[PDB]
Amino acid sequence: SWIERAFYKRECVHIIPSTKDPHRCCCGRLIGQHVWSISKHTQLSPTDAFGTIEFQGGGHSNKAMYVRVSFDTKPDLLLHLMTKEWQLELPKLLISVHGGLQNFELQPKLKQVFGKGLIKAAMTTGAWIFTGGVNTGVIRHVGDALKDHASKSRGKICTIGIAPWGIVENQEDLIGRDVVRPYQTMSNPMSKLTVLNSMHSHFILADNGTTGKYGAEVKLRRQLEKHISLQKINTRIGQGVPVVALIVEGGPNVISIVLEYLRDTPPVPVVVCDGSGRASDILAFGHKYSEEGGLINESLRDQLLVTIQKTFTYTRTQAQHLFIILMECMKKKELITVFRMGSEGHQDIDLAILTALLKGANASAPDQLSLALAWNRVDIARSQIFIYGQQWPVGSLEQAMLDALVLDRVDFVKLLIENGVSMHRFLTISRLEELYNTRHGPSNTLYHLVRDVKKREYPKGNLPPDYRISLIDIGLVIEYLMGGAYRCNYTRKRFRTLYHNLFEINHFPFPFHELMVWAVLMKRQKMALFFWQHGEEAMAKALVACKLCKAMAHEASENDMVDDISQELNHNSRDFGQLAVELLDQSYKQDEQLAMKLLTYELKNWSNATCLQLAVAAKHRDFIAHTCSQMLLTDMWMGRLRMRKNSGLKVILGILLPPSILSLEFKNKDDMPYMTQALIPLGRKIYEFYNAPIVKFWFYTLAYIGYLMLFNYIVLVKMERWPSTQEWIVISYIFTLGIEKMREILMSEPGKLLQKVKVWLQEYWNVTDLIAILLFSVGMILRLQDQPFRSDGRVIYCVNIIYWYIRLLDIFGVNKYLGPYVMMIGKMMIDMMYFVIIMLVVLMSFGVARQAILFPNEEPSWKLAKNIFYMPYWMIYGEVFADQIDPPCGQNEQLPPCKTGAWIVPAIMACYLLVANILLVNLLIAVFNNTFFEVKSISNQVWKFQRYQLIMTFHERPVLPPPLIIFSHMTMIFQHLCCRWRDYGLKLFITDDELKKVHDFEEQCIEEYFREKDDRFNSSNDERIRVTSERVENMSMRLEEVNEREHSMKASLQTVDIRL
Amino acid sequence: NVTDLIAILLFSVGMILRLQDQPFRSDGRVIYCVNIIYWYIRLLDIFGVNKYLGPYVMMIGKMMIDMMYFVIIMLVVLMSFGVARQAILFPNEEPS
Amino acid sequence: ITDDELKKVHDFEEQCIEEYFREKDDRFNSSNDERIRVTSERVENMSMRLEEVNEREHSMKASLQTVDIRL
Ligand SMILES: CC(C)CCC[C@@H](C)[C@H]1CC[C@H]2[C@@H]3CC=C4C[C@@H](OC(=O)CCC(=O)O)CC[C@]4(C)[C@H]3CC[C@]12C
Ligand SMILES: CC(C)CCC[C@@H](C)[C@H]1CC[C@H]2[C@@H]3CC=C4C[C@@H](OC(=O)CCC(=O)O)CC[C@]4(C)[C@H]3CC[C@]12C
Ligand SMILES: CC(C)CCC[C@@H](C)[C@H]1CC[C@H]2[C@@H]3CC=C4C[C@@H](OC(=O)CCC(=O)O)CC[C@]4(C)[C@H]3CC[C@]12C
Ligand SMILES: CC(C)CCC[C@@H](C)[C@H]1CC[C@H]2[C@@H]3CC=C4C[C@@H](OC(=O)CCC(=O)O)CC[C@]4(C)[C@H]3CC[C@]12C
Ligand SMILES: CC(C)CCC[C@@H](C)[C@H]1CC[C@H]2[C@@H]3CC=C4C[C@@H](OC(=O)CCC(=O)O)CC[C@]4(C)[C@H]3CC[C@]12C
Ligand SMILES: CC(C)CCC[C@@H](C)[C@H]1CC[C@H]2[C@@H]3CC=C4C[C@@H](OC(=O)CCC(=O)O)CC[C@]4(C)[C@H]3CC[C@]12C
Ligand SMILES: CC(C)CCC[C@@H](C)[C@H]1CC[C@H]2[C@@H]3CC=C4C[C@@H](OC(=O)CCC(=O)O)CC[C@]4(C)[C@H]3CC[C@]12C
Ligand SMILES: CC(C)CCC[C@@H](C)[C@H]1CC[C@H]2[C@@H]3CC=C4C[C@@H](OC(=O)CCC(=O)O)CC[C@]4(C)[C@H]3CC[C@]12C
Ligand SMILES: CC(C)CCC[C@@H](C)[C@H]1CC[C@H]2[C@@H]3CC=C4C[C@@H](OC(=O)CCC(=O)O)CC[C@]4(C)[C@H]3CC[C@]12C
Repeated sequence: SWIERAFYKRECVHIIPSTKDPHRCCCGRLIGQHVWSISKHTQLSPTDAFGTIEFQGGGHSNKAMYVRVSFDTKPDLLLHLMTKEWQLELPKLLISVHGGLQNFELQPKLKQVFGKGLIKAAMTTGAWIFTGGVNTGVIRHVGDALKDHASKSRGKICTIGIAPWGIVENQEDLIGRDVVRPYQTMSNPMSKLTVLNSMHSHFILADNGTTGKYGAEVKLRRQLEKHISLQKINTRIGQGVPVVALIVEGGPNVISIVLEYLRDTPPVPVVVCDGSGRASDILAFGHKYSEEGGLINESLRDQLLVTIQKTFTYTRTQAQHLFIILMECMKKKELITVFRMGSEGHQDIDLAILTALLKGANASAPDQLSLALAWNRVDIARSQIFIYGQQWPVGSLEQAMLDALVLDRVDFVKLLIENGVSMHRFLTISRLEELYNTRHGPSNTLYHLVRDVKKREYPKGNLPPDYRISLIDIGLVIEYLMGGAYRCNYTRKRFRTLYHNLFEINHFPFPFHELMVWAVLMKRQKMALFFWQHGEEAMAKALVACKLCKAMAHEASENDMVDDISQELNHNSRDFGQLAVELLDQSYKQDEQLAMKLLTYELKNWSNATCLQLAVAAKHRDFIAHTCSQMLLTDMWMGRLRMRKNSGLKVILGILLPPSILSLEFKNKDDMPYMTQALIPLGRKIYEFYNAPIVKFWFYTLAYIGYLMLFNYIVLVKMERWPSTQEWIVISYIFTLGIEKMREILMSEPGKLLQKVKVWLQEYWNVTDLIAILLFSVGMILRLQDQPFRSDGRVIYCVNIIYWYIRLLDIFGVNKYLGPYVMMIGKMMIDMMYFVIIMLVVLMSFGVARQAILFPNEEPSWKLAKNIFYMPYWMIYGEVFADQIDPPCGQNEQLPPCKTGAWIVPAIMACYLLVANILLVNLLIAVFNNTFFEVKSISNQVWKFQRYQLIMTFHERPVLPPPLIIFSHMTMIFQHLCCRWRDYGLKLFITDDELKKVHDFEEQCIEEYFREKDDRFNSSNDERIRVTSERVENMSMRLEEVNEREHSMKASLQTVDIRL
Repeated sequence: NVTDLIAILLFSVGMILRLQDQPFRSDGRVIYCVNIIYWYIRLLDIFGVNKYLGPYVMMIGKMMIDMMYFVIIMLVVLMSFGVARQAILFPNEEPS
Repeated sequence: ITDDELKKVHDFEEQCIEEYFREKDDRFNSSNDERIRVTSERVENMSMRLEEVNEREHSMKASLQTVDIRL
């Protein structure tokens, strides 16, 4: 409704002057067909012709919006229509295509080159194409180019055409108000009126009142182009949008339009094409034969006059006037870029167009760089802005670096860095908070994270819209997303002190770390992959990025956001994990010991952590299952012991015989010092042996086996009123194990006790241990009383011995073959459960039927439910109860009489036994068999992942086994009281030179991986085939041109031989 | 649906036999036991809704044909051994 | 649905149809077999055209030799 109330229209209410034809008025319409003010006396009214046009026919179906406007309307209102009602963003480039209104045909290769150029130019910059609207001549060529574009590309080219309203065929067909109107692409050759072009996007059909006459649109199009060019571009460096003027063929008027474009403030560059003919060819012949602009000698002046008089069929004075207008154009010869087919005329439309825009702007190179940044054309920037000898202002390159960063232009970062711009000198604290607070580029979820951590920190709520996200808030986001005891460098007291005292000290020592974190947080994947290559600590950066992407994917799924976001962040997490795995593979291929040093050393920039800890916290199964991590974990397992030959027996012999300890080959003092917080050799050997995790595990295993044997003795032998010595040892083991599990609860990661309890009950073995310890205390309390509670305590003791015998599988989980077997059993338990369900259905059907037939007169008693399940369950395991299948009855051998329907019981027994024993057992065999391989590979990888958890658990465990652990517990309470009265991991703590060689080894591995990946991509079959096919294409077109030039040279040689 | 119709007709026959006196009441009880076999089997319709139990049930239905062919070959071998054992160990038998 | 929702549903269907069709065309044109066939055929036309170019080059060399002999 706004279009009718804002735009106006004019209709022909005149005195009907006949002039030549009595029906034809001044407006050209029929004399009875009626219903500027000079001789038309036109009246103004709201519009009645606007909406959408459905182009019926002409191949592809395409919808184009349209509106009928007055020719005298102000262009700001029209612009506002395009920006608001048609939802068109402000273009980064305006193209004005002018040419002859008569239809013409060009060369096929010229038409193909011009069409491909116009399509690519309007695609890559997102331009607006301004045509004549109707389907005549150059606009017909533009429509054919857009037809080829619709036939082979994803683009929607905004190709707004402006035509007069009076000349378009079927004017009554386009009458409506926000109504879709079908249109016919057929044009009657008898009618002088022409149809609109089918492949246009918008129409600004302008009515001056007259019909069948031009000139109603040129002024309006010119003021709209000017008004667009006064609008500032989004770079906000101080320039408007650039305007180019493409000229194909043309008539006598297009020289005047070229003059009007050149003699304008600001000037507009003009690109012409050669080979079409008419005004373009005379412009080209003027441009090549021009010398110093307007300095044209007499002979080519007369040649230009005779070509104007011959091609344009003009008189002598008309040709002289056109030559005067030509010279007035040629005064500004620098603005005209002439494209020539073949030769060295840029071999392309678009290089000519874009460099014409570049030197028509004629500004400083920062303005040119901001233009190329807005157009997303790194190729033209590299080829012409960054040419040799280009002067650059101080500080402009860093401003363009910032602008390329905030707009997500990765290749522009690459070009600016290659040019020389360095992150160390560019990155400041202020620039990075500006980067975190940008609004350009793709969408992101970071405002939700900062809102959640602000709600959690100060329980406010929703942030203000004009909120500047500080780096402290970003640090809190890293703390929450990483989880655990991670402490980001922003939240430390040093950076908060620097932030309070300031809002090379403000420069970042590792700027690529901050750029990596910024890129992953604001969901810019290509930027993060670019920043991963550059800088040190690549594997740490990859694992941190993997954890960040996984945890933001989880948080986005938790806040009920778009699921496509969560899928993309999971894909980014899997990509960063795959990078980390390939880096580990490269480091393992180069040097094993440097790879372990890379995996183990403390990362001061990542909360004092370890690459192994970061991989475990990211739950990266493939990282720990890699051979290098497995051998590092094996080295961590043996502690300070070389050994590594017939393991198990030597450490058992050392535990049982203490003088066997000193006959062992111990490791060096500084061979691989994995530490948590950074007679004498005999004592050092004793202390180094007894703190090894393998030694602690075997001591724990021997104590558990001895306790299990004592429990077996106290349940098999009878017990007296008071417990024996063996039962006291078993009770002591249970109590000290419970105290040890309580100490594991208290020495955990969270602060609030319910969170520690929840994170400790997240393991199934811990909750079953707690249930067993409570069951033992209940049974012991019942046993210490008199009868009949002592037998109940004995029964609870038997249930507990079932549990501890099952818990031997925890000890069995350490072996390389038994552990995967155990979790494989755990995987097959689900298929067992489904089998148990179907067995349950069939079993109770047979049980209910058998019991209800064979026992008709029964009272309500719970023995019926027992008889339901009793014999049919044992029928599965080879006991069919053959004496009770069909006993002889109703005869004398006096037997009791036959129950009615007792013969049914063997028949349904036969059906039940067949179904159960032959169907469901064999089906469960099939389910166990066909899911074995996936389950087996998964259990192997999961066991190799949980080796780390086992090693850390046994390293953090006390030296003494549980039955003697009360002495070590008293040692820690005494030490804790002494520390009160007066960092969980195994890092290496290298020096600075070792850090230097580790970093250089990491850079060598990064370059090796990257351009080995490039070598594999370049030597693959698909890439070779594609490359060969494309070079065959260029070869065939060039050889066709060579054949044409060879024919021309043969004709010239024949003429020269005929002459001489 | 056809098994449901057969079961409902069987229940009405058994209930009609049960509402009389002896010996038809025991026959109605026997028909009730055959029907409880059927409804216990028809729990698999409710089980067909779960994402894992449903495919399991129709998978069982697919393997029933291979069971039938096994039952045929077992039937041939089983009656060969049964006829041979009974006809050797019991030479003097009346038609029964 | 209403009529406007029918309109956006129909336009979404047309977008999906064009996406499927000329993505299928892109997959057909970037496949290895089609590339190999295209390269072989353009090598055929290239070889016959280069044989014609060699014949015309021999004729042009003979004409240039005759013109040099004349002058
Ligand atoms: C390190 C692992 C692999 C083995 C450690 C366990 C054994 C050294 C323990 C566990 C069970 C113990 C037995 C449990 C019960 C008894 C009965 C006990 O006899 C009595 O209690 C009645 C007579 C008396 O009081 O001496 C004599 C010791 C003995 C054989 C114990 C001997 C030592 C055993 C074999
Ligand atoms: C640390 C635990 C988990 C296993 C370690 C094994 C041994 C240190 C234990 C297990 C069985 C124990 C034996 C179990 C029973 C007895 C009988 C016991 O006889 C008496 O006490 C008789 C006199 C009395 O009735 O008081 C003397 C200790 C002895 C040999 C124990 C000595 C220590 C043994 C060998
Ligand atoms: C004396 C009678 C009552 C026999 C006892 C039978 C059950 C109480 C036991 C026998 C085998 C046990 C299972 C053997 C192996 C495993 C894998 C293990 O689980 C894991 O290692 C976790 C990983 C995973 O589940 O895959 C411990 C649970 C489970 C299912 C056990 C659960 C308890 C089970 C079913
Ligand atoms: C479908 C399959 C995989 C599982 C279904 C079978 C079980 C649920 C059944 C089969 C045997 C049943 C047991 C058979 C006998 C008894 C003894 C009964 O105790 C008595 O009768 C008291 C002592 C007596 O009177 O002799 C209590 C139920 C119980 C444990 C039954 C509990 C249910 C059991 C374990
Ligand atoms: C108490 C005694 C007599 C045991 C009863 C034995 C049979 C009457 C039952 C036991 C298992 C049943 C089968 C379990 C599973 C299926 C699949 C289900 O069929 C479908 O879901 C249709 C699709 C398909 O057939 O694959 C119902 C029929 C069938 C063959 C059942 C037919 C009846 C069976 C053979
Ligand atoms: C789909 C499947 C899982 C259904 C399984 C149903 C049966 C196994 C249950 C359901 C109702 C139960 C009955 C509910 C009530 C009683 C009465 C009860 O009587 C007494 O305890 C005596 C009363 C007294 O003297 O206090 C004996 C068990 C019994 C027959 C139960 C036996 C087992 C039944 C038949
Ligand atoms: C669902 C699957 C995965 C697990 C199987 C669960 C049930 C089939 C079991 C678990 C608990 C069992 C019940 C536990 C205790 C009893 C009491 C028991 O009573 C007696 O034996 C009374 C003594 C007598 O008179 O003999 C009869 C069986 C019954 C109902 C059991 C029937 C079978 C039940 C329901
Ligand atoms: C090849 C396999 C898969 C199937 C072949 C086996 C069945 C067809 C057989 C095996 C057991 C047979 C049953 C064994 C015993 C009897 C009891 C019989 O009734 C009596 O003898 C009346 C009571 C009495 O005299 O004790 C009726 C036949 C029947 C149901 C038989 C019917 C045929 C059955 C089910
Ligand atoms: C290829 C396979 C499937 C062939 C299987 C053949 C046998 C299982 C059948 C076929 C003929 C049957 C016999 C046909 C006739 C009789 C007489 C019949 O006698 C009576 O009923 C008594 C007569 C009266 O007093 O009324 C007892 C069963 C019997 C032996 C049948 C027993 C079972 C037989 C041997």
